[PDB]
Amino acid sequence: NCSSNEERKRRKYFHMLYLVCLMVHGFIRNEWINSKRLSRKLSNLVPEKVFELLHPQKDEELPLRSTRKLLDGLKKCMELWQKHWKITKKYDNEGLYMRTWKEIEMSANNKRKFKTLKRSDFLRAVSKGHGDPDISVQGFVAMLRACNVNARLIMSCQPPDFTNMKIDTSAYKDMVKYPIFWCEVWDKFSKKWITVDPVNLKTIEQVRLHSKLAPKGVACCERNMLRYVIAYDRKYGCRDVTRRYAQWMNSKVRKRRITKDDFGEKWFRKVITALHHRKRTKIDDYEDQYFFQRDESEGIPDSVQDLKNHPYYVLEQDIKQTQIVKPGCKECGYLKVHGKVGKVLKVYAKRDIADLKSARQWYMNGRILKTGSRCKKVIDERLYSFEDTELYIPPLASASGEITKNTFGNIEVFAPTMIPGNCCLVENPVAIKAARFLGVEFAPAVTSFKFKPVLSGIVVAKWLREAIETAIDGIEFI
Amino acid sequence: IGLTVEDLLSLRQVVSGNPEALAPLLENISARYPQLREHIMANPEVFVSMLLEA
DNA sequence: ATTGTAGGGATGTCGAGTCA
DNA sequence: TTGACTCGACATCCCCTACAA
Repeated sequence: NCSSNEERKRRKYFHMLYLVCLMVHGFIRNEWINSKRLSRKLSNLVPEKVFELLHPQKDEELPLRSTRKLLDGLKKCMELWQKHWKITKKYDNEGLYMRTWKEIEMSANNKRKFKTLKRSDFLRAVSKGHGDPDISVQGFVAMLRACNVNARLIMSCQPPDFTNMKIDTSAYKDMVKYPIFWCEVWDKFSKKWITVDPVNLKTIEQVRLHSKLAPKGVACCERNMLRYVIAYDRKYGCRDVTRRYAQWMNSKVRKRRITKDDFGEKWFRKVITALHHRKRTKIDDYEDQYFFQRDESEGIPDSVQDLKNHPYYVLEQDIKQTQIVKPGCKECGYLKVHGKVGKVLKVYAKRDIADLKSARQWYMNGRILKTGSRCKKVIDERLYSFEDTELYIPPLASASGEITKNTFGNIEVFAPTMIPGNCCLVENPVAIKAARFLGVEFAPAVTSFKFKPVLSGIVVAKWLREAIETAIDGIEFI
Repeated sequence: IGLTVEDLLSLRQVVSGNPEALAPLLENISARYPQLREHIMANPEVFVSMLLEA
């Protein structure tokens, strides 16, 4: 029922590629939204009274009353937009909802006929009031923006699911039940971003722990699996705002994002920075503060499956053999086990768990034991904490560039630290050939093991680097 | 990276105005540029910037 | 009398199925 | 309708004989 690691690896890759494209689409669309030609037309849709409602006066005794006025404005805008958008189309096909691996594979075959959508046509559409719900909302953001309110465009990116390993992977009303696009609006009085879905759910919410927009129910999550919710702002910001809309971000959603391993996170942040064309504002901080609060109000999940590979939390039973409880800590919570009577588990904070390694294991991380170290745990093998240890500084090479080697005539380099200070690592199949030809002093580098040493190159004095590299470059003439 | 002007054209245009049609284009283009894969894994921000210069 | 060559054990992950 | 638990099949990580020229 299950596919090859090749297909797995392809699906993960295609997922990243498809995502990056989607997020770029957001960026470009949000540009088209900021259009001045559009603004000038859209402003006159909004009465001055409504405009005044959208920019209430600072109220010192009760800012709430100002927020309240802003909310009233946003509702009047949603209504007059209901009237402006006359002809509301159907998506040609599945729109930007998630597609199944099968559908993708099969999309190669039939080259479905697609009317291209140029930039003019978008503006013209928004001005006529003719388009699908995605365009409709996008226009709505244009409108608010033309009124000089700070109004983000939100996009729930649905790349194909890269956690679906399956070979065989198996109507309209259930897909459109929740939106792909919507709007946020910044309340300077209450210092929070307000959520606005003027077309699908036609509501306005100040999200605390629950959002009307986050899809619920098996049917809605088939075509909409909420993982990457991106906010684009007037100033060509790009911020991952998923945490607002995902009630369980740290358990459920983390398993389904590329961000679950560390490589993923690094990749995702690279993409957001590529897409984030402004510099940090104070609002960014008000938001990040909200997100931290949310991340601290999520808490312990209600099931064992959601505590596998949880970022903050671990069951006493999932503590690895090589971990210990940090002295004077204890459970931060308990987990009632659904489906076993009376069965209870001790839940620890991962921040209270220490990782221990044996001497060799540390050496493979380039570390040796500090003076007067005690072991923290035993198995015949004593394990030690990271603070029991110290960098390994290998002896410097001589003037002639001799490297002190081991019994097998190599030097072990499993970490940059283990390159001597006056020496460098040169990794190259012929680096050994080179050094032998120049008859300069060097030493083979063991950089890792196969299960047998992997010799990936040479460790030579830095003064000799240029020379080796020349010999490497001229290896054909040796 | 190393792409034509006909593929970067189809990709800027699909990505910008017809993302519904992403699916078949990407199947194709990724099949003509093996290195694109490892590029996207190593250097996504590059692929972005490429798609932005418009 | 010899040169050339083929032939690691635990832990984790996801899908399905059974039980409650 | 769902989750806990189990199992399957992957996947990842941490030396010499026989023989012809």
